[PDB]
Parts: sequence; structure tokens; C-alpha cells
Amino acid sequence: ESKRLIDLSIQNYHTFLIYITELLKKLQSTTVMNPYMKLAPGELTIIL
Amino acid sequence: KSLHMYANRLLDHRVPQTDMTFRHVGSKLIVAMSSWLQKASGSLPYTQ
Amino acid sequence: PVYNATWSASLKNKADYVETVLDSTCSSTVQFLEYELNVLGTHKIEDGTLASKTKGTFAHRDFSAEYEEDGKYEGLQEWEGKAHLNIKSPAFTDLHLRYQKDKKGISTSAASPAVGTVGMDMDEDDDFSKWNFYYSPQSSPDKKLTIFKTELRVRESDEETQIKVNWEEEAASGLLTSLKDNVPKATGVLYDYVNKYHWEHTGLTLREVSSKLRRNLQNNAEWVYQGAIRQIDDIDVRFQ
Repeated sequence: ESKRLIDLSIQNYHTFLIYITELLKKLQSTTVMNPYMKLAPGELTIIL
Repeated sequence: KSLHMYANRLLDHRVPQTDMTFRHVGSKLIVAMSSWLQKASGSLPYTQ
Repeated sequence: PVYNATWSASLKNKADYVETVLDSTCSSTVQFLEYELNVLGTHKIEDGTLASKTKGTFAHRDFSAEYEEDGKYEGLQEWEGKAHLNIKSPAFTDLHLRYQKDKKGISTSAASPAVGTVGMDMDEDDDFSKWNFYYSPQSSPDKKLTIFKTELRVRESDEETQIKVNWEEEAASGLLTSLKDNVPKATGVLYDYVNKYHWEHTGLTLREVSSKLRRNLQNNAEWVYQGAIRQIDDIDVRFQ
């Protein structure tokens, strides 16, 4: 049962991160204010 | 533009292990509402 | 006669440096409850700065612990030196921890035969800084899976500053798989451990002791049941 729980955790974690990245990209497209945010798969860069 | 980006955000995200976006549920509810409207009496071109 | 334990401590001052010696041991009728622990540390305060060297080693049936520390202490915020820990456990897995700190870099990692090698390195500088959190697979110590990474960069041109945060889903998934695979590894060692102690003392397994308890329960149940049946005949006869 421990191994099954960890398997499901990995599965949903992976299935979830891609949707999060897509939503983040769509949100970042909203604004172009002076502090510029660059989003990448598995990475985020912040310029201040 | 704001409504467009909000629609993009809604379309692009859903919970893991399900690939049906919430916009289909919204369209289903809109279809039900339109069916009720056409059922309703006192129809007007403004309803169309 | 059954139990003898000795705790010996001594603090000594020798001109320029202090020396701390600690000893502790126990003699027991129990085999796995006897040991000897020892530590030695020489402490020299040179014109206010401290130079520290200490060794702590433990001995026991189920493992032995060996730790080395060296370094110096300038002020309350500048310790430069190395710390190395090595564990030899027949009872469970072994481990080897290495900690390093220089004025411009901190590096440390732990090599576990079950998880692998988990380490983190901090390179610090005025105009840049980078934090690296990596997991090297147990099956591949030659590469580092970046669990996370931070990169601060203050631009020397203009007033801009960059923050770059990076992570690997691969590292997290591999570590999760290693952890879920490690469950039986701990379970078996602990099970054999408890059975080993049961053997050392009464010669029985945990399952053997469970079976003995069940058998004794059954025996006592019959002992009660026979008398419960007999009392009926006793009462009937006396009534007649």
C-alpha cells in the first residue's frame, strides 16, 4: 500500500505539473509590465 | 482581450486524470438554459 | 556482577590548549547491550581564534559510529573546516556523511546505499550566488539530478537583477521511486532485527512467540472449559 500510494503520487504529480505550466504561461501572457517574468518548463526566471 | 485570455485560462487547465475541460460543462449548462428559454412562453426576437 | 558501567570524564588545561576526554562503557549479561564510547577533542584558542580538532567513535554489536571534525572558529560567524561521519551498521544500512565549508563555498552530501547520494552546494559571491540541490541516483553516482536550483545574479550593468529557479521532475520522480522501493528494505532489516533479539534471549522468532501465545491461550481456554462443564454435573447431583 505504501508503494501504491507513492506510485499514485508520482502519477498525479506529473499529470498536474503540465497543466500548471500551461496555466502559468497563459497568465504571464496577460501583462507586460516593467518587471518581466519568463516562464519555462521546469524553470522560472525573474528580472527585477 | 481580458475575456479572451480568461477563456484561454479556463480551457487550458483541468484536474489530472480527466481531460474534459470545464468549458464543455459550461456549454452543456448553456444548452439546457437555451432549451428552457425556447420552452418558455412569450418568445421575442430579443430571446433569439 | 550482572551489570557494570563506567563513565570517565576529564577536563585538562595545558598552557595554550584545552583537551576533553570522555569515556563510557557498559558490561551486561545481555549481549547486544554492551558497548564502549570514546571521544577526544583538542581545543586551542590562538590569540582569540579557535582551532578545533575532535574525534568521536562508538563501538557496539549492531554498528560502530566514527566521526571526525577539524577546523577553526574565527569570531562567532566564521567556522572553516571539515566534518566527516561514517557509520558501519551490520544491523542496518551503512552511511557516510561529508560536510565541507570554505570561505567561498559550502558543500556537503550523504551517501546512502539505499537512497544513493543526496547533496547540496552553495557558491556565494558578491555579484552572484547559486544554490544547487541535487539527487544522484543510487544506480548512477556519476550524474546529479537537480532537485532544485537557485541562481541570483545582480547585473553589473544597469540596476536589473535576475532570479532563476530550476527544478527537475525527473529527480523528484526518481527519488520517489527510490523511497517506495526502500520500504521493504527497512521492513526486512527491522523484522530480522527483532527476531535476532528474540533468538539471543529466548531463542524464538517473533512468529514463534506469537504461536506460543496462541497455544497458551488455547490451553487456558480448555482448562476453563472443562471445569465449566463439570460444574453442571456437580450442581445437578447435589440437587438430586
